[PDB]
Amino acid sequence: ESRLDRILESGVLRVATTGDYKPFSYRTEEGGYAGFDVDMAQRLAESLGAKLVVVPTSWPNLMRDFADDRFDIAMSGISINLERQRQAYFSIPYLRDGKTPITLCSEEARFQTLEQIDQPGVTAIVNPGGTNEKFARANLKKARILVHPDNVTIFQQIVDGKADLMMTDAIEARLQSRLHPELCAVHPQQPFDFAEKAYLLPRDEAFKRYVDQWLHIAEQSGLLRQRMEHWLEYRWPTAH
Amino acid sequence: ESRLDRILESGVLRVATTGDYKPFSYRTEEGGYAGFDVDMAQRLAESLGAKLVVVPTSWPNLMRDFADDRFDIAMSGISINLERQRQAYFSIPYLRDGKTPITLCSEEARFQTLEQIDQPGVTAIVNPGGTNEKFARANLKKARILVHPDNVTIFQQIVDGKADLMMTDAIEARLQSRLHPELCAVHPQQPFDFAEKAYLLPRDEAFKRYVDQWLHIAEQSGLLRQRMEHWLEYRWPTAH
Amino acid sequence: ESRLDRILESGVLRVATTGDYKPFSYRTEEGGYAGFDVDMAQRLAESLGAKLVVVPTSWPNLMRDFADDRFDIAMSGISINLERQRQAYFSIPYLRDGKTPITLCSEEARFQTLEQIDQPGVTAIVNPGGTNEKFARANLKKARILVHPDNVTIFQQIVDGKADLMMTDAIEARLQSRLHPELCAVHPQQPFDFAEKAYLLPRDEAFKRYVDQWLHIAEQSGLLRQRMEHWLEYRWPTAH
Repeated sequence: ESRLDRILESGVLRVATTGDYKPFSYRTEEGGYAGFDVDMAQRLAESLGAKLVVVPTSWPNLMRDFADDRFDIAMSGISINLERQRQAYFSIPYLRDGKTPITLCSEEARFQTLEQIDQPGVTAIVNPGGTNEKFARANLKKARILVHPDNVTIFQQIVDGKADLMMTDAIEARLQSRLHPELCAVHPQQPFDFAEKAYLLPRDEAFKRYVDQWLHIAEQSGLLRQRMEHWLEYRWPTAH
Repeated sequence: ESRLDRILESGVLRVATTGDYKPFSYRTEEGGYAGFDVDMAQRLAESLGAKLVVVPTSWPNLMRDFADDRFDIAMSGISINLERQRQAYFSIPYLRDGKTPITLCSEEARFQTLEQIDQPGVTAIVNPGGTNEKFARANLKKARILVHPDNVTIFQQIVDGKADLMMTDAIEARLQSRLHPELCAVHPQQPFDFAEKAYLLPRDEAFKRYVDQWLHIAEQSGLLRQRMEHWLEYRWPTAH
Repeated sequence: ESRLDRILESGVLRVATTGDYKPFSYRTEEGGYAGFDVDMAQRLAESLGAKLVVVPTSWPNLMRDFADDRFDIAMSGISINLERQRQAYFSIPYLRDGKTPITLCSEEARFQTLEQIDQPGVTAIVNPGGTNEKFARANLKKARILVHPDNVTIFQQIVDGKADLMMTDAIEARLQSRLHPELCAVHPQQPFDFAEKAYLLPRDEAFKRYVDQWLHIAEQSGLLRQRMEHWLEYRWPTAH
């Protein structure tokens, strides 16, 4: 009894995703999904002769959903952290990263360091329930933290000037600044902290070992990096 | 109950090997075995105060044998793949590689790309039941695929002109072209895909963890890369 | 029941340490413990909202203590080896190293190789029950091996001239020669063999997987390498 076997038998892979996080997972205005981790999710399902079932979830509900067993694996640009390690397993990482700022191109110079950023006159905007929030709350003792529930729309807020910056994964900062010409990803090559992206798993060795092997291959074949770039340069809508 | 404990108690390590794959495993005309993975198998058995029992197997029978529990571990130049990951575990890899062609030196230019190779007038020869076959069947929609049961002899077939080329592990192509002066390993530095060599294991965490530790040391001590070379430059017979 | 869950519930982490091994673990004359692995042990306990309980142990008693389940993890400059792998698990390593000699500066030239060192007129001193002893017994067929129970005081013995040299971890040789001006760490850059430092764990996947994640982060954040140095340059007493 590994759910690897459950799945193989089933011919069905329940994959949890949020659909608010380009380029990993966006819910099209059709109602279907699209993104890197979705792409990758398909490939995984293919490799097990499983049909891809996509289960919607949200950062706030991720771990309730996990504990309720509402899915087999979570693929949605999920940052590895220990708070999560407490209940769930994690694949090997597929992306090294860390939090870095995105801001108005013009204003760039003013938001290079936490030091600058943690000032009373400053507003950081973040989406709720994930490492973005957790990281802001943990680090901003002086500035204001604005919580914007819809992550898709969140970056327009900066364009619109409703906030000064967001500190998110350097990859997302890279992407949004493509989609919002106004915005500028702040030293993404050199993020403020270190964290990884990996897929959230149940505590199931045999399954982890598989997912790892699968992912490890993809990585080393260059397929990972390849599809990664694809989805970055992909012609997304700007919000919805 | 890990078979680590079974083995330690026993003082006996059943190692499955094919004996058709120089330089990892060849069965001498004596009936004894020789090769890298054999060498390495001994070392493993030594490390557990176990006696080395060598179990013969064949690519076609590998996973039947595995499921029948006809052995403790398989050491035989075994390519990590997911089809296998479905039932069995794998050690950490001990070699990177990928499939590349071997052909008559003279004919080299004609077989540089899959593109060239997948032509109706072409015969690829492969040994049955393994990644070589699986890869050919997967990639040759136009050419003829000849299945030659004995992998030791298989390369003479090309020398003899019973086939145009074989696509195998770049390391084997490298070796055979040493042993069959006529044959020529095609851009081994740049193989058509990526795959690793590792040892096939049962789903036993404690045992994997041990094997890994062992192998990880060997690797990092330089013993791995050392013995590896040894067996490559070793003076093999040509077929039997 | 992973003891990860036992611990989280408990709010208590039993960490085994010897307190005889600067810079990883020394028992102060103030009574407390201090060292890198202690530091790191705290951090681990913090990360699980656990209180740090330190369990004393000794190399001779380490694996007895382990099998008796007298602790949750062992953090004490513990060399990964297979003899141990037989019963216990190990975290990912946090340090590469290998055995090298420490001796009177004056006498250095005489103890460069095992070759020199395994002479009938020579006395090697080692602390009992660990890789230092195991390595000496394994390698010194000709010389005399003196077993000194207290590892803190052991290096004075050489200063005092009760032995010619000790062969220990190049990091410890590096440290003692700072603390005993008389002594000199012999080509620490090039140790006689290879081994890693890691934390000894029970056979508990979920817990290993956590510890690893924790340690992996610490490593990659630079916190590992940072605190490491701290404790090396730290102003230790000389014995007690």
